[PDB]
Amino acid sequence: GKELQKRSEELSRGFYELVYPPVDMYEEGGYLVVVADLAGFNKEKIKARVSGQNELIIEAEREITEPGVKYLTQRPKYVRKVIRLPYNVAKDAEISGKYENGVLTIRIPIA
Amino acid sequence: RSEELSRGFYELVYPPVDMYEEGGYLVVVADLAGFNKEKIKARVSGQNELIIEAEREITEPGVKYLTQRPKYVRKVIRLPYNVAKDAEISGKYENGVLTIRIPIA
Amino acid sequence: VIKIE
Amino acid sequence: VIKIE
Repeated sequence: GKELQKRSEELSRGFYELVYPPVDMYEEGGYLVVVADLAGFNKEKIKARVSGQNELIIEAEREITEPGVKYLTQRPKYVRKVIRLPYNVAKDAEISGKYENGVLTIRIPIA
Repeated sequence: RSEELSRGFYELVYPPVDMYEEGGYLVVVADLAGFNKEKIKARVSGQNELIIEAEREITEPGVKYLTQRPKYVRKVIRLPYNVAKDAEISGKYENGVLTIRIPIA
Repeated sequence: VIKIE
Repeated sequence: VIKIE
């Protein structure tokens, strides 16, 4: 909040590492759907799990090597977003996950 | 913990951009996931400004609890080298990443 | 860990 | 102006 007054150069990977990825969460068809903008990761590095009964944890790691003169560095190397779900997830719940066009879509059965 | 920011907040900082110079090129990289390639409009304007604009339809039937992903994107990038007006600029979009390589003269 | 397809 | 391939 009100880091909006900074200019783009002053916003670092660290800032985006706090707030990324942006997320949409909705229910349709007796399914909890969590949609995330997580561009540019390897799907075998994206680690999502529900800890407890309430918390989706989205973790992801990527290597960023940009040789030359730096000017802007905003894209996160690491991500660790914690989202509290409005639904109790069964331990044996069959959760699907897809990574397409940089978007992670997680479907959680509730009904 | 779980503090959810407004969509309007993300709107003002989306997307994250890396800009750097190597091998005579200004390489601009932006995490811009979930957009149609034909709806991403990027261009260098007046020798020193790279403008990235995108629009997308967000269709999510049902009940929303959290909404942070922006529908509109607009980011003006201060450009260091006042690049040439004439050269061929590359533009790729894969895995949600928009990579733009601008030649310097 | 959720299987990302 | 820039073609996004």
